[PDB]
Amino acid sequence: LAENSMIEAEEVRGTLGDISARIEAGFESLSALQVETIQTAQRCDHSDSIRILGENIKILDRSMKTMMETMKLMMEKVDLL
Amino acid sequence: AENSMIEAEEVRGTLGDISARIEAGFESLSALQVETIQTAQRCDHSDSIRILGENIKILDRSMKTMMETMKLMMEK
Amino acid sequence: NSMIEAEEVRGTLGDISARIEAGFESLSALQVETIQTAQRCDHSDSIRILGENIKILDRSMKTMMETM
Amino acid sequence: AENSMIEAEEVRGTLGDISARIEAGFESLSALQVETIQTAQRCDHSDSIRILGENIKILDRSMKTMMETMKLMMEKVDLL
Repeated sequence: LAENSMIEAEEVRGTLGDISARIEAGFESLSALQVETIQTAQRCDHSDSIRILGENIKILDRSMKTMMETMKLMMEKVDLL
Repeated sequence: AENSMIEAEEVRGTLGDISARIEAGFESLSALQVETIQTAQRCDHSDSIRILGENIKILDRSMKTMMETMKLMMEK
Repeated sequence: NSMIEAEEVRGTLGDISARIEAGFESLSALQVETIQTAQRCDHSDSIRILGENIKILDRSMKTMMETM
Repeated sequence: AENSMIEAEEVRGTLGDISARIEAGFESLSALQVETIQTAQRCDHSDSIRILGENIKILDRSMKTMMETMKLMMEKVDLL
C-alpha cells in the first residue's frame, strides 16, 4: 500500500492545483471587471461641464441686468416726453 | 491500512466543498459586478448636459438680438 | 501519525474555507454599497426637468421678441 | 512511515501558498473596490445641478419682470 499512499498523494496534489487555478482565474477576472467598473465611473463624473454650464447661466443673468438698465432708460425718456 | 482510503474519501469531500464555495463566490461577485458597471453607465449624462449648454447658448444669442432691437428702438 | 496529520490537514482546510467565506462575504457587502452609491449618481430626471425650464425660458424670450 | 510525514509536510507548504494567494487576491480586490466607491461618490452632482436649476428659475423670474416693465412703455407710448 506504499504505492496507494503515493496515488492518494498525487490525486491530492492535482486537486489542490486545480483549486489554485480556479482561485487565480477568479481573482483576475473580478479585478479586470473592477478596473472596467472604476473607468465607467470616471465617465459619469460631469463636474467640470456642470460648473461651466452654471457660469454661462450667470453671464445670462448679468445680460438681463443690462437689458433692464436699457429698458428703464427708454422708460425714463418716454416718461420725460 | 485502508483507514487511509476512508481518510482520502473525507479529504475529497471537504476539498470538493471548497471548490464549490470558490466557484459560487466568484460567480455571485461577478454577476453583481456586471450590475455595477451597467448602473454606472446610466449615470453618464454627457449628451444631456451638452444639449443643455447648447440651449443656453442659443438663449444667450437671443438675448443679444433683443439688445440690438432695444437700441434700435432707442435710435427711433 | 496518519490520523494526527489528518486532523492537522482538516484544521488547515477548515481554516481555508473560513477565509474564503469571509473574503466573499466582505467583498459583496462593499459591492452592494458600491452599486447603491452608483445608483445615486443617476440624475436623468433632474437634468431633463432643468432643460424643460430652459425651454420655457426660450419660449418667453420669443414672446418678448414678438411684443417688441 | 517517513514518506507519510513529507507528504503531510508538503500539504502544509502548498496549503500555505493557497492561503497566501487567497489573502492577496481578496486584499487587492477590496482595495480596488474602495477606489470604485470613492470614484462613484465623485459622480454625484445633485447639489450643483440643484443650484443650477434655481439660477435658471431666477432667470425666468427676471424675464417676467422685464415683461412687466416692457408693458409699462406700451401704456406710456399709447398716450399719443
